[PDB]
Amino acid sequence: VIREDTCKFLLVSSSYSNQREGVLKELAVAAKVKKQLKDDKFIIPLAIDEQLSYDDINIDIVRLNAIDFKMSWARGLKDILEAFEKQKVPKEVADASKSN
Amino acid sequence: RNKIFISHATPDDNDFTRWLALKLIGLGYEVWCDILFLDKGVDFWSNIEK
Amino acid sequence: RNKIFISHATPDDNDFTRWLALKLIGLGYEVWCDILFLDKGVDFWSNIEKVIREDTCKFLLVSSSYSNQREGVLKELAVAAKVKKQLKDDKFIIPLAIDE
Amino acid sequence: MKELIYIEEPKILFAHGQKCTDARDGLALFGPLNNLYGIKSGVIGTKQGLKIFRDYLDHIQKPIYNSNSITRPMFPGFEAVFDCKWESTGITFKEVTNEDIGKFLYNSSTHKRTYDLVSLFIDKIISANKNEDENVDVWFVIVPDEIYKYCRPNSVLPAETYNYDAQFHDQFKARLLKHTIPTQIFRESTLAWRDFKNAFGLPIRDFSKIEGHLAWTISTAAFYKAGGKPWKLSDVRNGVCYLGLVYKKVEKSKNPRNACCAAQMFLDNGDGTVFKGEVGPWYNPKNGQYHLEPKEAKALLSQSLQSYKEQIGEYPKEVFIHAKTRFNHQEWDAFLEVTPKETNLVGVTISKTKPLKLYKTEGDYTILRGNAYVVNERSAFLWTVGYVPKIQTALSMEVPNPLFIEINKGEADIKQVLKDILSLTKLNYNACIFADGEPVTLRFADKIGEILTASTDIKTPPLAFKYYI
DNA sequence: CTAATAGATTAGAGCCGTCA
Ligand SMILES: [Mg+2]
Repeated sequence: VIREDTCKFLLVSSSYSNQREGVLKELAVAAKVKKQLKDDKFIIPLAIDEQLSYDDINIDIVRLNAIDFKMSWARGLKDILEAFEKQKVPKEVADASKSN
Repeated sequence: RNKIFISHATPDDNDFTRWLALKLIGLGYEVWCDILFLDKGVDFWSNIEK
Repeated sequence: RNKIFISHATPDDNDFTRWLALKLIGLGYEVWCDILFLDKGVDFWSNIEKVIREDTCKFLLVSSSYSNQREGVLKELAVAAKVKKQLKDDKFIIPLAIDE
Repeated sequence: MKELIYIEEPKILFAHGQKCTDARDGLALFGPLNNLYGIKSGVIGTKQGLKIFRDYLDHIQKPIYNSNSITRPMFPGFEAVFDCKWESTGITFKEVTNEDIGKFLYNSSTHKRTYDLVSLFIDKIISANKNEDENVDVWFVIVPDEIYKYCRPNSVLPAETYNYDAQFHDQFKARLLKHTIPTQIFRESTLAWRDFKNAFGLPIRDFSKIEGHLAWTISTAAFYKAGGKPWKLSDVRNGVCYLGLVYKKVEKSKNPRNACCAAQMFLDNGDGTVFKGEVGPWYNPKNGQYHLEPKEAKALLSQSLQSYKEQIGEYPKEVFIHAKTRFNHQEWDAFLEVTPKETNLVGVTISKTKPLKLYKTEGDYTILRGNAYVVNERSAFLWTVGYVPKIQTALSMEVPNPLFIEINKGEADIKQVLKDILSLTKLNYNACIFADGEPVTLRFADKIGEILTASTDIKTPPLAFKYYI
């Protein structure tokens, strides 16, 4: 699904997901897929943990522009939506029944 | 090579920088600023240098 | 923190890098290199980040037409900049210009 | 062997026409009905109270967690939930010096010092409302603990003002009624609980594991008091009106002179929900009697019917009068002498003083919530408190008590009455809970009656609930 | 009107627990 179905790789960065084996392996696969396609903005980190300083990030995403969630989640959601609209991520008509 | 680049401190000068960038865009000048034109999920230093 | 890290482009700048590593070892310093001390079958990004963050006193970069704009070199530079900020040493990173 | 019946959960409605059984989950998933833009708050209190309120506002802009996420849903932040701004920058401060507070709380008479303190606060609130430019949605009144300790009616101290209740909260809310200012009262030990401790180094009230629950409750109350609609009932049928009647003792004079207040609920016909107090307090002079004289009963029913007709355009097809007492023949004869011909009037009594407890034979968890036992065609027990499998816990701690519902007058179906009573337990806007144990028609009417019994000068009071709760 | 004996129904205050 990472290699053939994924269009955007959202990563949740926290004190728990930093240095976790499954997360790191999935990040490596996502990096290989990003090189495979012509898309530099394929991996998007989302920082949520106040105890995870911006200087203690793993080497795989130290150079990426992340979306901030610590001070509030509403503006983080708005930032994600604006980024997706700017990058033309595929989507259908809005429907809250699927989430329900 | 027809874009105005605005360098400033962050987040201390976002108010004046946003005002100036919006005014310049309204007057017709192409402006690049990390406040309004830095994409999420990109290698930002390489993009800025480019 | 007594290991001199050497960052270069593999395998375009291997001759100078190996020469410099051998010279610095002969003079008495401790050198970590991509081509002489990385293990076989080990998670290499994690080990490299650990070496840069935990035991590294100098960051000697090899700068040439090849090592400029390289992903591994740039990631190492970013992590080394974080370490320099955390360590309050203004001479932590040292470039070495070898290409005319 | 006796046979029990089960009643399904009623479900409530949220944004985008989505239904849920919980208010916390539906608010975190979907959001509220209407669109507020932002809460501008006025804060009247001391300096440290203002700082405490600012710190609390700064605290609830971020996620707040409980100890267990299954038993208690977490709080994802005020703007994430309610899609509106409530931040400590749109705040206006009205300082209250501590010397005045110390001065007035010493007169050795509860009535006089209570009157003085209520006057002190409402004078500043009224002056700010009348002669200023800033617009305020809710007024947050921060009260020290020393004021809260000594202002209860049965509080010991270690004529003109005697025609008022000796309670700070009720007198404060009644004396601000003719100005119609929504206000929320906070203790200083509620917003900053970590700082107030007993003589052992530990907080007097420990909110460590229930911080998210407190944030949910406070945010919902602030959102509702500022004109927001958090949710509504999803299966209210057309042509049915629910009327709750509650009695209080006026006292504070020669005559106990019992008083009666009402609460009304029905369907808007625009698929909304009309839920407002119906009160011009009706009086009975004889002591100990909780029945209306024919004139007062006629007036009450006529007013309720006229309100329903004006809102809808037609008389109701069904009127349920919920009450905590029985009706006599004079009361119901007076009721029936004004009811229209093609309207069915049913009077139901909901009682709590009836001993009956069911024990599960094996486990340490109580009976399932929506169980009921039908004694007869006109009586039934109903468990509104009990185990809820959704949250993996019960709504009580010991073995819960059921409500004894009796169709006192009229002709109805007890199963539908039980269904409506269970549905009405999902409208406690004064809280953010899974479900209530009593219908809200009998609770908000009680609140209104206890508010407009602390003063005698109130005439034609407002009916919106945001001026009492 | 009034003082007792019941049953049966009403309202008012006030305190304690919420983890695990
Ligand atoms: Mg309230």
